[PDB]
Amino acid sequence: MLKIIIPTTMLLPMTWMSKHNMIWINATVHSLLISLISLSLLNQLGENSLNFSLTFFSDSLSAPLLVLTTWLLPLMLMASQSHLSKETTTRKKLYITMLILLQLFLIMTFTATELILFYILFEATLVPTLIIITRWGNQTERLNAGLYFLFYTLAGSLPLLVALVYIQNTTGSLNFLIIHYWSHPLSNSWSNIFMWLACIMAFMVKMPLYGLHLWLPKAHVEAPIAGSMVLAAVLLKLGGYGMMRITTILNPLTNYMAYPFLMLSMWGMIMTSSICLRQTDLKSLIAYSSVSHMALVIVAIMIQTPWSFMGATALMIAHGLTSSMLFCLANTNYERVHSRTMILARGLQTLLPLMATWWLVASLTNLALPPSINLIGELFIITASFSWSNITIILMGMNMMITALYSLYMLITTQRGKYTHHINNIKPSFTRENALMALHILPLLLLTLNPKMILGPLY
Amino acid sequence: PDSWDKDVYPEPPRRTPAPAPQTSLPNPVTYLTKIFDLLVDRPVTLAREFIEQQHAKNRYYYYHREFRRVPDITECEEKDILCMFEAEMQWRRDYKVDQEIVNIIQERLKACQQREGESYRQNCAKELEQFTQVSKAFQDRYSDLGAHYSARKCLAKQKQRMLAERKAAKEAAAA
Amino acid sequence: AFSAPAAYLTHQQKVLRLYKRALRHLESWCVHRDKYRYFACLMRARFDEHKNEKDMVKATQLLRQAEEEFWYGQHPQPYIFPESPGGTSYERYECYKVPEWCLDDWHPSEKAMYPDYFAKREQWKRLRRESWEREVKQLQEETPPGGPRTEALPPARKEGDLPPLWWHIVTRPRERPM
Amino acid sequence: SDAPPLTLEAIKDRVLYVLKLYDKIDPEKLSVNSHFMKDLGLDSLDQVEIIMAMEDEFGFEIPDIDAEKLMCPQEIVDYIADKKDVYE
Amino acid sequence: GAHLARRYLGDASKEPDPLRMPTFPPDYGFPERKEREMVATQQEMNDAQLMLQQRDYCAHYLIQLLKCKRDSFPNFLACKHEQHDWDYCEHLDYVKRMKEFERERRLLQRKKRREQREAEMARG
Amino acid sequence: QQERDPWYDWDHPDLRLNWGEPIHWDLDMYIRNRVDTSPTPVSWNTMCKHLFGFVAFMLFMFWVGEIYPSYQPVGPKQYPYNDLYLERGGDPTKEPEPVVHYEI
Amino acid sequence: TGFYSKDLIIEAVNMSYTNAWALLMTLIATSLTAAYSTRIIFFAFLGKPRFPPLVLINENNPLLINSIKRLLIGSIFAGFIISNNIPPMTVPNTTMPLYMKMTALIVTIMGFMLALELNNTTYYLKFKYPSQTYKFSNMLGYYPSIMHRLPTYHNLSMSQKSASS
Amino acid sequence: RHSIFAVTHVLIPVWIIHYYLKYHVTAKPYTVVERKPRIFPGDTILETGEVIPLMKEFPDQH
Amino acid sequence: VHIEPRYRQFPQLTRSQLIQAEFFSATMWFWILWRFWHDSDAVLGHFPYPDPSQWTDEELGILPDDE
Amino acid sequence: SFPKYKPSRLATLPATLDPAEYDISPETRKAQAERLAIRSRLKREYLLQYNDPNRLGVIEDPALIRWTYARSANIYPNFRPTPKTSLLGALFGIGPLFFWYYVFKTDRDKKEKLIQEGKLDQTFNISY
Ligand SMILES: CCCCCCCCCCCCCCCCCC(=O)OC[C@H](COP(=O)([O-])OCC(O)COP(=O)([O-])OC[C@@H](COC(=O)CCCCCCCCCCCCCCCCC)OC(=O)CCCCCCCCCCCCCCCCC)OC(=O)CCCCCCCCCCCCCCCCC
Ligand SMILES: CCCCCCCCCCCCCCCCCC(=O)OC[C@H](COP(=O)([O-])OCC(O)COP(=O)([O-])OC[C@@H](COC(=O)CCCCCCCCCCCCCCCCC)OC(=O)CCCCCCCCCCCCCCCCC)OC(=O)CCCCCCCCCCCCCCCCC
Ligand SMILES: CCCCCCCCCCCCCCCCC[C@@H](O)O[C@H](CO[C@H](O)CCCCCCCCCCCCCCC)COP(=O)(O)OCC[N+](C)(C)C
Ligand SMILES: CCCCCCCC/C=C/CCCCCCCC(=O)OC[C@H](COP(=O)(O)OCCN)OC(=O)CCCCCCC/C=C/CCCCCCCC
Ligand SMILES: CCCCCCCC/C=C\CCCCCCCC(=O)O[C@H](COC(=O)CCCCCCC/C=C/CCCCCCCC)COP(=O)(O)OCCN
Ligand SMILES: CCCCCCCCCCCC(=O)SCCNC(=O)CCNC(=O)[C@H](O)C(C)(C)COP(=O)(O)O
Repeated sequence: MLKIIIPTTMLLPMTWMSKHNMIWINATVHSLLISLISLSLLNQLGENSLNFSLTFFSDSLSAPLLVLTTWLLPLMLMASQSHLSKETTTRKKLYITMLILLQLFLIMTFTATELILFYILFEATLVPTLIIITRWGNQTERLNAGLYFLFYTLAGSLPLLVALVYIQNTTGSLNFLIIHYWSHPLSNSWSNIFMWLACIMAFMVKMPLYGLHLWLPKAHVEAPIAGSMVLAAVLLKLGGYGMMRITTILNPLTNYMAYPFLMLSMWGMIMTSSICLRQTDLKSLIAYSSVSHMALVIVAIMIQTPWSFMGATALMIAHGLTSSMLFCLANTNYERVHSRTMILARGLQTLLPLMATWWLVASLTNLALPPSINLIGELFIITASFSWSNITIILMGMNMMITALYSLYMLITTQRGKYTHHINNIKPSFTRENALMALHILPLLLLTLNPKMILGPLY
Repeated sequence: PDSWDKDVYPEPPRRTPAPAPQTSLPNPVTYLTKIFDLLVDRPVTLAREFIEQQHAKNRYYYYHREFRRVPDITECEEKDILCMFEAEMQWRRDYKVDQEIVNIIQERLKACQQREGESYRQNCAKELEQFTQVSKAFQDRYSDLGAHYSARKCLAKQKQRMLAERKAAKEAAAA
Repeated sequence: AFSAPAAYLTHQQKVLRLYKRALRHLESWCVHRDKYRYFACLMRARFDEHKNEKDMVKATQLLRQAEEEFWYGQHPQPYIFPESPGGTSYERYECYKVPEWCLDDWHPSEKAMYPDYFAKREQWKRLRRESWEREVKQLQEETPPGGPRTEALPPARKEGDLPPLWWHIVTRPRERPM
Repeated sequence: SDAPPLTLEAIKDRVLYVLKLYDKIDPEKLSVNSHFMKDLGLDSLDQVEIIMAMEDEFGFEIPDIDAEKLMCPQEIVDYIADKKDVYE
Repeated sequence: GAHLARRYLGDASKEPDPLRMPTFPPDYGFPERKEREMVATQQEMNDAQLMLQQRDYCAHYLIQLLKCKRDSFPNFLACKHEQHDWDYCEHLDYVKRMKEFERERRLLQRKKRREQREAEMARG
Repeated sequence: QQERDPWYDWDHPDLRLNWGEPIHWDLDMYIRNRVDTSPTPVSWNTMCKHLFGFVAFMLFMFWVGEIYPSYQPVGPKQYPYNDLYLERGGDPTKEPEPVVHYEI
Repeated sequence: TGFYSKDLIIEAVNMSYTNAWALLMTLIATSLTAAYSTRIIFFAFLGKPRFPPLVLINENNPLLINSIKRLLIGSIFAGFIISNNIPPMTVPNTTMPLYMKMTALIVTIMGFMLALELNNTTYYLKFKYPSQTYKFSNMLGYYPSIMHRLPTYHNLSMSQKSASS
Repeated sequence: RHSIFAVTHVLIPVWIIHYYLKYHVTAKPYTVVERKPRIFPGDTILETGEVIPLMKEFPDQH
Repeated sequence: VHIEPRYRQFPQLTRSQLIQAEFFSATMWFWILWRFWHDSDAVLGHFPYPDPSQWTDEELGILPDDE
Repeated sequence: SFPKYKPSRLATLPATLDPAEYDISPETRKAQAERLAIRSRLKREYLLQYNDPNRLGVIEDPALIRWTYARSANIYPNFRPTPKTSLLGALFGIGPLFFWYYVFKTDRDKKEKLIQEGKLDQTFNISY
């Protein structure tokens, strides 16, 4: 695992020793090389995980997330360099350093064998994101957004720390292998109920769960493009990964402790899909769609079936890629017209046809068109829910209908109709933007040929 | 062909009738079949013959890996991590093998249904009962274990079923 | 579409508009030309019955009753011209209309083709740039201090003057731009 | 292909044709610049009927706000030419 | 249908019910009844793969028709006699079903008539 | 927005809005790609009665026709081999009850 | 082409243990089919011209003629050819009453005659206001007038006022 | 250049598919499954040379 | 085939379209007549419809109400 | 005379059927003139920037900014806890959650109790 971590660390002195006009080129090239190297972790053994050492291990769940992070870094660099052109060399190097530190913390988080190290890195991811949002955000609400993002996370995460140290004291270990092999049932008691809550609420708020999701629109809208990319693509999946790791020791309590969370997730996915229908800001719609998809992931994790975990893993990967692509698409238009209002710029298909094609493909993947992996995950989760209870199909179908509705609503509003007359500064699409959209979309379609790479350990 | 075992994947003797023309009109399907043969099946056969000639000059082998039988989870003490790990690996391997067995039986059922045509409801009863037996066994073995399954949970499910069956048998003995 | 609207419609304008709407809906009801002509002359006679009324109150009441009659007896599916706001071809060619400022973003290799067109476009741009200041000055001169009262614009009045605010009216893309 | 492009001469000839097929107008008396209210002694209803006849002739609707001011054949020709982008 | 009008508007107790019919024994009014026979065996119909609903008492003509369609494939107008035979046998089966309907109706009507008439004779 | 004048020279023709004018709180609901409030030839609460009555009448008539089906004056179709007992699922080791058909 | 399938469908619907209302509605729809076919032909091809004076009518293009010709040959012969070139998969209805055999044709002729009569009556120089049944039929039973306005308005209003705000 | 379309759009694609089906797809069990041909009385089997006996002497109500 | 507008006159017609339309209408009618000559049973019915009232009780097997 | 047309929310009253536009007073004409003057002044202000050759970019619209700010940022500062607000919030927030909890809990309790009886017909259910 050091063969991935050490080059990521080497990215720091390499970008701090580069010339003022070569930082983007060097960082992009070596980030792509690191992603290529990290692609070798997909070879999984089946029966058990790849245990490199006492500190790190790789699973069929961790490997797609690691590859997604390593692949997302170069796309973040490509998206960032346009709006940072006027910045000084030192501040651009600091921004790239923030991105590299975030990547390092993420790659170490997904491979830790022990839960305290996972917690330490999972909290350490906060600082670079907070710095990025509050320093390179564009509006004045970035400060309030950063405060929300920090405190919503910490209020859930601190009880997790207390629960983890208590569990290590009572059991003697927190190593995930020992945790799994020496699992014992949780009795029906108030102490066990509060232990369950302390082990669950941090990952709940990172998803986010409906009712604890208010930080996400603020943080995702007010962050720069790279910050939004990493928030939607990767940082939302930390909660799901933590849930999959932690629910091993929570049985059989989850059988009834999951009822309020399932109810909240289903009704709130309906609510957020409905909210997307009346939104004046283009980024907030994407944020709320992310909330709905993560609510579906929460249901999948809560029901505790192999098909549910497979669908949840597929949906996490697909949602990460699709949300990153949608955020980049919105950012291109924002850079054109310097406003996030959806109806300001209309009929962009007449002026930008290839970008309209990218918009159409992203909208089609957002509504989970077959045989894309988005629908693979969603269908697996829906089938698992149907096995859990036949009445879930009503809510699943309603959510599907509303998702198609607002996806095509966004597409029609932004791309169709007639152009706004007074707006006359819409230049032809750059090679960088088209390449960024292609690099987002092509892995999505290529993953359809080999769906088992992202289905997870339960495959 | 002979590539796959014909006992695992059996099929009926494939009875086919002989053509018995009743009219002097020429059959267009036969002429089209001859054209297709002469224009497609011969060049493809020649290309395959050349490919096999090239393959014969380079012959190498790959082997099926054999796994020893290690003690299962029933004969591991409570906190012996190594025996537990090896038993769990063996149990997972057996789970995969059982899944593949059910897959083979399902393939047999599907092939029977397609082959028998309009008489599938009568001529596929044996495949149906085979699938019923294997499905019941696989369900009893592995159903309701949920995610995070293990050999210990399978053993607990088996022991619960055994206790229920023993109680039922004992109460029937007094009847 | 081309004329600046007034603050309100007179009784005469409302009367003519009701006449035209009634005639069009009667034509929708009367498919054939001869029957439509017969009933249109009948409508014209009934309409001229109160042509020379001097009491404005009774004329207004007649107009209200006629409007109620039209609404009750209108055609639910009146004939609409294809390019009209309700027609089947209303906004069909809007996707083919590209604004003229997009031609400035063309690559020099694209402008290598069509050289005379772009030279004439340069001529037009010089004309607009040399007329804009005079247009603004004329608009400032001919405007009351309390802002304009209507959406009407004055014509050119000097020797080499162009009517103010003419660029986006003259440079419409087309009605069939492709 | 579709219909040939329209020309100013054709528009004027068709307008004069429609007006000469009107009974309340003398064919000899009628002229391109002949005012409807002043020279031909017509009223507003006759102007509305003329506008409707022009719409039927050219297969397109003229809004009432614009049709109110078409008081001579030349104005109708100019309106039709400018709407359909006819320049010669 | 007239039977529907008789059953739904008139006394439905005097009309046969298509779902539960016949209710009378098959040998009630007949002294001796001959059992209906088959020309085509179970194996022949299984090998011909007709359908579960085409395996009626008319199946042998269907087998003949299908065979003659198969042999005389290019001439699809040559299998007229076989089609006519199958249609005639189906028509005979339908006429037998109509006879069964009429027999049930008449038997039920006569039974009702005779039992109320014997009750009327016993009440006086 | 559908009720606004389509012949006016709007700043935004599709939107049917003018620059700088106050915008309705629910503009995105009334964009005319969506909910329309335009007057109808037939009064609201009159169309509702007709639609509801038509649907209720059709449903009630379908239920009545289900109670009173249409059929032909024929007996049930008769099948040779114990109503094809072996064909419709088989189980050939339980001796089905003899289904015997007689000619008429 | 339409005979070999539609008339068999009507025959099978008549001779089945089926809902009476469904059968009646199928027959009325069979009438209405000829009704609107007669409407199309009468209003589009017969009578005097009603289009603008500048005639652009020209159907002398090989693509249009060839394609319509191919589909015309299909619509004439495909029914017979396909019906005679497939195995029998449905048991034919061989014995049915004569009036019930001719039900489809009687229905079609009634539709033709009555639609043609009502279409011929519009030549008369007489004007009457539409009936309520005509308003129901023309406005599609008011289904798009209500179902496209009430549920959509309520859904969007609750999406903004309740869920979002 | 007369028959270029018919050799590149029909003959080449069917060469690849026929090779793909004949040697790869049909190299595994139950990949291409045909319903067995219908057998009628009087038919002759190609493999075993069997003759299916005729079908019980119709009453012949001609 | 070049055809020009005519402005309030019947449009110019070519011989080919007229002969093709007449030929295909005649083909349809000839096909209908040929089918009705050869397959009149498909429209008029072929097998007679029995009348249930024409059935005796001896062949239908019901007793004469006295047993 | 003829049957009357009554308006509603989703089918409003036509202008020609509005008695307001047929009962006119001089103050109404003055109001119409004031509205037309406001519209004309806004149109002139927009068209002076639209036709400017020098201007490049998006012409900012204050009205759109006001609409977006009111729909997004101005809502909470103008919120008061009110019996109407409190009741509507409680209903639309927790009513559906408890409704769905009741429905799902009842269904799953029925299914589990029916499983314990040994009567569910779970044959061939090997995937979950
Ligand atoms: C032995 C057995 C053989 C039986 C043979 C026949 C049996 C008797 C047949 C007689 C039945 C209908 C006869 C024709 C009807 C109309 C003729 C007529 O008088 O015209 C004047 C008039 C037409 O309006 P208009 O003002 O002249 O049109 C204005 C301009 O002319 C506008 O002009 P335009 O230029 O716009 O175009 C004019 C256009 C437009 O014309 C229209 O506006 C007519 C549209 C509606 C009438 C169409 C009749 C279809 C009725 C089907 C209803 C099914 C049940 C639905 C239940 C709804 C419940 C609310 O006309 C057409 O082009 C074609 C129209 C229809 C022609 C074909 C009709 C024949 C099919 C129906 C009979 C089936 C025959 C075979 C029987 C099969 C089974 C035995 O008709 C009426 O005023 C009343 C129509 C009667 C409809 C009643 C609907 C039945 C159910 C009522 C409700 C029952 C429940 C009680 C209430 C609920 C209590 C809780
Ligand atoms: C994750 C999804 C989303 C979840 C989160 C979103 C949803 C949850 C959070 C947001 C919604 C919950 C909000 C909670 C209420 C907050 C109230 C507040 O902030 O007031 C400050 C605010 C400022 O104080 P201030 O300026 O000093 O006062 C001047 C007032 O403005 C001057 O006002 P005034 O003088 O005109 O009127 C005041 C006066 C008069 O008030 C009125 O005129 C209106 C009547 C209010 C009280 C009774 C409600 C009447 C209508 C409904 C009655 C119940 C129907 C049945 C309910 C169950 C159905 C199965 O107050 C009363 O008479 C109330 C007496 C109490 C009698 C009934 C007590 C019932 C307790 C709850 C029963 C329902 C339990 C839930 C059942 C769920 C089953 C599944 O005071 C108010 O203006 C509101 C006063 C009325 C409050 C009524 C609250 C009803 C809503 C249910 C409360 C239970 C939920 C909370 C649980 C914890 C409770 C301990
Ligand atoms: C906006 C989104 C925020 C996140 C949402 C988080 C959801 C947290 C809710 C936790 C789920 C349930 C918690 C415990 C399960 C049962 C709770 C209790 O009501 O059940 C009964 C418990 O009985 C009583 O109800 C005791 C609880 C009463 C006191 C709790 C106050 C609840 C009021 C709601 C306050 C809101 C809490 C959330 C604040 C934000 C069961 O009866 P009993 O079998 O005998 O007890 C079982 C426990 N034993 C085995 C130890 C004995
Ligand atoms: C089972 C789950 C689903 C059941 C249905 C629940 C209700 C669905 C509510 C959907 C709300 C979506 C609103 C957002 C859409 C945006 C606004 C919009 O679409 O505008 C309406 C738009 C424009 O209207 P037009 O008349 O066509 O305009 C043309 C001239 N201008 O038209 C629409 O698309 C509206 C569609 C609304 C559909 C709602 C009615 C559906 C009811 C179905 C019930 C019947 C079930 C079928 C039974 C089958 C038998 C087993
Ligand atoms: C940003 C929003 C996120 C909010 C999430 C907050 C919820 C976190 C879950 C509860 C936090 C406290 C958990 C305590 C750590 C668990 C360790 C444990 O299990 O020890 C228990 C101790 O249990 C407790 O003490 C729990 C009491 C609660 C203390 C603080 C209460 C604060 C409010 C609690 C309810 C809210 C939690 C869920 C709300 C989610 C957010 C709304 C038993 O130990 P023993 O004493 O040894 O008992 C056995 C031997 N006799
Ligand atoms: C098909 C369904 C449609 C049917 C709907 C019903 C139709 C309406 C029926 C009857 C309508 C009336 O009587 S409406 C009553 C008409 N009476 C008046 O208008 C009195 C004052 N007249 C004037 O002001 C001008 O002379 C003026 C007339 C405007 C001409 O102006 P010009 O000369 O300067 O063009």
